[PDB]
Amino acid sequence: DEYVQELKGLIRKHRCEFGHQKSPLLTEGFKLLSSLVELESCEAHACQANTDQRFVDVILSDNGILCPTLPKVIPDGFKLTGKTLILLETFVRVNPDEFEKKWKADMSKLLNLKHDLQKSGVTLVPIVDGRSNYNNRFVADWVIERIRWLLIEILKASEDQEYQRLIHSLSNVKLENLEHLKRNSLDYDERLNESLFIGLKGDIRESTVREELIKLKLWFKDEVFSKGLGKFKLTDRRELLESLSSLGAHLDSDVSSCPFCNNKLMEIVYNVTFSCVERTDTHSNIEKHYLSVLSLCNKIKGLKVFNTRRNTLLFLDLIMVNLMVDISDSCQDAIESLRKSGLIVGQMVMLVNDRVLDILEAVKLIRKKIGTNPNWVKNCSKILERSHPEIWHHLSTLIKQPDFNSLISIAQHLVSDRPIMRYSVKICRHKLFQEMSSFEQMRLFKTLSSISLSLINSMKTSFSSRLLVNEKYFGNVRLRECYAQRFYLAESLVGFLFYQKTGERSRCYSVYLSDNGVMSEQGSFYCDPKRFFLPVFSDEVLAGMCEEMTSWLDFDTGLMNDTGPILRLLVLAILCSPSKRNQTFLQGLRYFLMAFANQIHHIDLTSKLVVECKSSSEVVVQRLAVGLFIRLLSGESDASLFFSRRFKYLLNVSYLCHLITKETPDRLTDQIKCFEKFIEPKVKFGCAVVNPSLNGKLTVDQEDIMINGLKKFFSKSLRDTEDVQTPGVCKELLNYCVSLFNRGKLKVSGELKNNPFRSPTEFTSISSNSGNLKFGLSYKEQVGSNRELYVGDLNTKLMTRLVEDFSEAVGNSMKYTCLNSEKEFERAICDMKMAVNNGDLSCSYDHSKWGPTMSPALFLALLQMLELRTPVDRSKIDLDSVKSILKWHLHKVVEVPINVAEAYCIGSTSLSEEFFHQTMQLNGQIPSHIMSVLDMGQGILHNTSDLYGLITEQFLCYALDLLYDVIPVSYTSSDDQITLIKTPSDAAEWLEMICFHEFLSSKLNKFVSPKSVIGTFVAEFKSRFFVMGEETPLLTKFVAAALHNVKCKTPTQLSETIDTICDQCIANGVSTKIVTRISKRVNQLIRYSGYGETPFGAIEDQDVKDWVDGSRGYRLQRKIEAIFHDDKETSFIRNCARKVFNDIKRGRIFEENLINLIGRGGDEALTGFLQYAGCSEQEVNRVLNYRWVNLSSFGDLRLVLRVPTLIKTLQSKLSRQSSVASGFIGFCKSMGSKCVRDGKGGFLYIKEVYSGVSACTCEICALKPKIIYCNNSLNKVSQFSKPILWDYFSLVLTNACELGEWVFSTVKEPQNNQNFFWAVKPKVVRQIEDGMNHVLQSIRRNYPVLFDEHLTPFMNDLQVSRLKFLDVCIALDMMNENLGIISHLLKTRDNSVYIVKQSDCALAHIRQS
Amino acid sequence: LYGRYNCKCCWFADTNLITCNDHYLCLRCHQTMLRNSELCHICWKPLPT
RNA sequence: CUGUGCG
Ligand SMILES: [Mn+2]
Ligand SMILES: [Zn+2]
Ligand SMILES: [Zn+2]
Ligand SMILES: [Zn+2]
Ligand SMILES: [Zn+2]
Repeated sequence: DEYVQELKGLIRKHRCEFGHQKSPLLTEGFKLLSSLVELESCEAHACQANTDQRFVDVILSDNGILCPTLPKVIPDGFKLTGKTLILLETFVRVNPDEFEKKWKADMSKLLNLKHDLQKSGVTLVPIVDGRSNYNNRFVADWVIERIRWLLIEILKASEDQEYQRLIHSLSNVKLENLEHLKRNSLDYDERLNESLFIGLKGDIRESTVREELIKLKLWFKDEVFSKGLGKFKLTDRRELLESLSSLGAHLDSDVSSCPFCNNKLMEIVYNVTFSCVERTDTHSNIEKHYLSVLSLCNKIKGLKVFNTRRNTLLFLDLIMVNLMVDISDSCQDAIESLRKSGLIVGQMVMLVNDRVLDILEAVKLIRKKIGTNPNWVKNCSKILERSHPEIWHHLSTLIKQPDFNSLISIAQHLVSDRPIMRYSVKICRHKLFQEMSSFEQMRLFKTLSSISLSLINSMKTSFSSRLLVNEKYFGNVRLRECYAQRFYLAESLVGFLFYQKTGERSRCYSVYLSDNGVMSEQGSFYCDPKRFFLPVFSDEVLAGMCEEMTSWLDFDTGLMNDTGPILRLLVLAILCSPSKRNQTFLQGLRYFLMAFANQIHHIDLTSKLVVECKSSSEVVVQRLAVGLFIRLLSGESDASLFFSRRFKYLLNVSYLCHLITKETPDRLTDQIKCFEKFIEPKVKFGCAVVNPSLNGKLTVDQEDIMINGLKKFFSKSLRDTEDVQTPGVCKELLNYCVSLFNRGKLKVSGELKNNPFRSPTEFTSISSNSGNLKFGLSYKEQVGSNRELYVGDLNTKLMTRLVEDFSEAVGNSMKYTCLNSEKEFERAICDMKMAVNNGDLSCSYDHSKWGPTMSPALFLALLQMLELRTPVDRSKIDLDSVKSILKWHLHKVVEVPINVAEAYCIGSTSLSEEFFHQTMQLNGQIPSHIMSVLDMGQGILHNTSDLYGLITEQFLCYALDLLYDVIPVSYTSSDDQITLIKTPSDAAEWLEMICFHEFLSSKLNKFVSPKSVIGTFVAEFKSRFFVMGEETPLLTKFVAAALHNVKCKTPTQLSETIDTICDQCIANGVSTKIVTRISKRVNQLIRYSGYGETPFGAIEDQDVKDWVDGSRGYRLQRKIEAIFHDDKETSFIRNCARKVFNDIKRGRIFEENLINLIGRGGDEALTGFLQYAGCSEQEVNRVLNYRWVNLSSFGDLRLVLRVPTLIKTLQSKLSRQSSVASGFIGFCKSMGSKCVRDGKGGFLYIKEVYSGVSACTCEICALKPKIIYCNNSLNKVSQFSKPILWDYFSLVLTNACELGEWVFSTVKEPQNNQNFFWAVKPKVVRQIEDGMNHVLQSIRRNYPVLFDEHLTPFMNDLQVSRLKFLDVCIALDMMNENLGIISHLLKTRDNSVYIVKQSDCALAHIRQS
Repeated sequence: LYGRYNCKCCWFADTNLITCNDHYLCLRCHQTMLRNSELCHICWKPLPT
């Protein structure tokens, strides 16, 4: 006993439970440490010391609260305040996995006892303190570590696993190559291995595999192929078109042949358009006054300057009514002339909170609260005066009785019918959209844009209360207290969108018009507002897309004249009916076209293109799409003139599905569908053990069902064709594959390089005594169908990370796998392009139910006999750890969603619902956990599944080369693959080879999807379609991506992301006329959000040279130059920038002084650079005169949605559900509140900032109105006034740093069938010497404090820290919040090639220096 | 080398083609593109005689 | 956490 006595003097170095405590000595010290940390954890939350630690029910029995026979729970710290108890159970877990596990197991165990406390007694306040460390408040956190260390040093010198379990928690911290836990058996692992590795030999010779594959081909040719049982067939394009017309073009349906009749929103758009086009399309002073006072009242609405919400709404209604009666006088006819022409409807007046209220009902409600509550106006105006003395512009509104006589006179003057709001769902007078002028169709699109913006703003309405009694959804409602969104259309008529609900849910809107006060009903429809954000301002983007697609068919003048209006009508119907069914149908049409262009396609192809309409709104879209496909494909001889253009057009028409957003119209329905897709393969297979143990101890029946599922998985013979659809794998075929892989016969060899090898006390084949690898099921929003998603606990996420890194390293050691290797993907793209150009047999294969059918047991059986030799040792590294983690994955537990369980418990026929009901009480209890053999999680074993797929596909290529004497080369991506087959010495002789490959793939777990195609005309891989001599650009896909995913947090970031999207779309040859319209749409979005127009943002009026050989900085430079026409000042600034560049490069004397000169700001830095280059104070004052209001001057805009930025990007680079419509609503909501910071911490409105401007109109405030201002025009607001020419100087200097000196020369203008597409390379000439650990040294040298704080708090490579331009072109990046050059320098081009039309390059600007 | 012995304008032709400048071209497609202009609209070069 | 912004 040498260290046992030292603890007596060691523990003395350390308020109630301490003196009582100061081989049972081990447990004594353990309890002392636990009580110490527990008292520390509770002294922060005011617990009570448990000197007895009696129970949870005894503390209620002592005080008096009745005990309803609670289960015995030991409470650490209780705080009972009269009739409310706060239970705090604390724990000390250092490792994050055990931390989260104990946290959840504590929360559940306290909620299970809070349920019975709420059933009788109090509802406890649950608190749990998850201290990840041992830091107390009694000592300096340095003695407790010594106590734990000495306790470890006294335990290590002295049940099954205690002497290591107790010290595994007192250590510092816890990858693979760790099999030293127990490696014990549980009397079930041997039965698992007997059914998982019994038929695997892996040492089969090569000649025997050759002869067996020969015999198998001979059997298949006469038993499955000659019998017609093949899964692939020739095209027979006539039959394909007939089946398309039969599945899509509904002929037995009684719906009309008119999209406007069948779609209610299309009918409303048509009504609004053709009632605004044929009719019409101090007069605007009183409307402006009403709108200003309405905005003011909407400001004091959400400020909580009153007690209740109803009183606030009544007070604002009183203000608006007083404004109405004030405007009624002092004017000859104000209401009958400008309210009828502006914002007023039949008997109703527009109020705050987007509400419209009947005037008579308004005065009826105002008579109350003033009649039953006198002296209310005085005390409700005095509380507003002393709360916001800036909105006191109300002087004659918030006054006494608002002339009730004049009010009822006004009401009886405008007595019109009320909005009906048709709630209940014929002649066809619709002008036959095909026979419309090109202006009425654009008017239809503009009307759709206005109504969609009103729909988006309807989701903006905050939750208010109804002031009237509900006299609501039966057949009709005379609206009196509905919300209304107002969209302006023409000089006199304005549209109203009435709705009675708020939030983000689907409503029943009613669209009305007001021509001159005669409120005519345009219709009523039902929709989800957050699915109508794409057309919110893209009335010209989609028109330009349709024009480009129609111009693609210019080879047949008469084909484009027919497919033009049809395409515009299809886009209009898609937009007015955003449904997942239309997305699915258009994807099916993509696959149909892919099969039509090629020669061999799956027999079950057309069975997958069918999508149940369930509404005429889907029938019209399907009819339009099928009619377009038939018009472009049907015909006898002169119908395939320019088939590349036809294929491109039809592929873009099919990718029009991306116009419809992917936001799960119903979240619970999509969760139910995800659970259905997740559990149907298991129930159909026969292994769906429910709630097995959640710990890792399966019962006898559960072990039996798992072993039966495993046996069924490997019970597929090689000479049976009635099992080519059930999940599983032939053991003998897998043995052949592994044996050919081991003896270097496949193109992927086992000779890998860079070995991938780089509380859980005891582990087994099911778990590791730290859970059971619990995942949780959810969905991922995709275009066609919602993909599966598994969110895992911390320990299971670490295990997936381990196996994924192992498999990713092995795949990097492989050759033909391209999932996380972009070099191999580009090699695959080049080989596929060469194959399509040479006429090779490209087989674009997709695999159906890859995730839901793959099993970690299959990866186990694969890895059991894989060699995987070392590069230098040749020792056959054992895969014991990887196989153990894959066994853990085989016994994983997927928690079903709680919402799905609730929806199935409160419940037509459904297989998953039937299984749920059969498991409710027939066998056990409610299902909450699902374990199974098959269904490897999508995104869980992605790299392992890719490794298996690559090995098996290389075996299949070996089999094809053996049997059919062809040259196959395959590239896989773990979901879909492409096999280029160079045939020796149509495509009817290779149908047998395709069917045999499909049969062999299905004998493994690689069921070829019916969406797979085989042919010699077009190939597809990773949604990249390659055609003979070109590549399909997919214009509609990228345009829809640019119109969608508008993640608008800050306008600068929004503009940046839109610019990158437009760059990647111009790379894939979209246009320069559609990209300028996308930029106009984004600038209009920013302008609508109240942010106003800024000299930066999206780039309008651009050429291909602004995207090719040009970055975002060059686009902003060109935008500033477009602001400054007849460039005399921008040319001078460019000359000064060239002078500075020469002095820093040619003269090479400038360093660390420009950094001192830039940190001042914009005015002083520009002044210093001008004195260093020009040195003419008159010219500097002439240059600094051009200003622009920068709202993000003293920082970033304050925003609550649903320091420089370079440091943030570097922190993100070192370390490793909401809809887009809701995001835009949050953006417009944050950019209208107090977001502009003034440096003193007081955020103010953007309107307050832009009201500080004055009408300068001195030929400097007129070259770009509301963008560029004078210096004296911003004297009232001078803090938000920065020189635009300084930003131009900085942009030009960084563009010189990045992409050459050609950015200084003046732009000279140049002195083509719209289809001459070709690839151009970026012509940049980097003067930066072309990574990491170079910018960090740059910041460290110049900025010591900014490198110390806000940067490098969690780094471990400080031992590493002179580029030509990393001192000034980094200060220009850090001081400019919208320049961002370093993020472009520490990144690749991501395009490296730009497909552009020669008609654009011939119109590009020339800027050669 | 030229194309894969297809029309390069319809792809549905591999018998009795003629080269434009770098690819092949069927007879009816050549006569259709030549009777309306002199360029190719595939390779964007003048069609042969 | 709170917006009145398509002319
Ligand atoms: Mn594919
Ligand atoms: Zn009609
Ligand atoms: Zn001016
Ligand atoms: Zn040609
Ligand atoms: Zn032809």
